[PDB]
Amino acid sequence: MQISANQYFEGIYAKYQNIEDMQATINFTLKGLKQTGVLLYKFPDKFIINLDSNNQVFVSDGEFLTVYVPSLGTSFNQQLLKGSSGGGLMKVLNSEYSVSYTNSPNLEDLDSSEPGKYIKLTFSRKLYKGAATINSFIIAFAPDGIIRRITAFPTSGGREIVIDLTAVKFNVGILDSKFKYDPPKSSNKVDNFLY
Ligand SMILES: CCCCCCCCCCCCCCCCCC(=O)O
Repeated sequence: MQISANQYFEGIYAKYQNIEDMQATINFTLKGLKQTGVLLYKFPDKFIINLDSNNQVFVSDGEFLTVYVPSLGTSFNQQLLKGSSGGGLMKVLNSEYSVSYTNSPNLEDLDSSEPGKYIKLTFSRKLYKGAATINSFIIAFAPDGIIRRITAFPTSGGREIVIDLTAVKFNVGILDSKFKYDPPKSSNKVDNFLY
């Protein structure tokens, strides 16, 4: 009912404040390649991605993104979003970016401003909170606040990172001991090998 982008995002933010975890089929593009697997997100700020097409594993504690390369016996980590104060996707969007409707307040196609089923929000970095390696996101929401696509625009001007989430399910269960989300002691720090 004439809802502004900020009001719409308040509802999204509040929804995700009351969810314990998320499982999703994930497709994402990095370094010119499509990766495909399963995302498990432990709110507010932890996740693991197990890939289908190779044995690599991506883990984030909200500060570092670690990539395990088991065929080599080691792992590599970079900052998830250098410049950010972290705290998970929603906190970052809510505190370090200003939100607007990408095209309109109306329901649109994922790809165009034609009619479709999605609300699309643009998050533009507040540079008075510091520069970051990602200066904007465009996020498409399906009608129950479910994320369908996150497009991340590197500040470098490199290729956009397109993240497609499907088969989204909430509160599947992830025992707190199951997973270690920070880089292991043996991990190798690398500057920005992904974005
Ligand atoms: C809820 C969906 C998030 C999953 C994104 C992982 C995709 C792998 C490539 C990463 C590039 C994008 C960085 C996004 C930063 C998000 C901040 C956070 O989740 O704490």
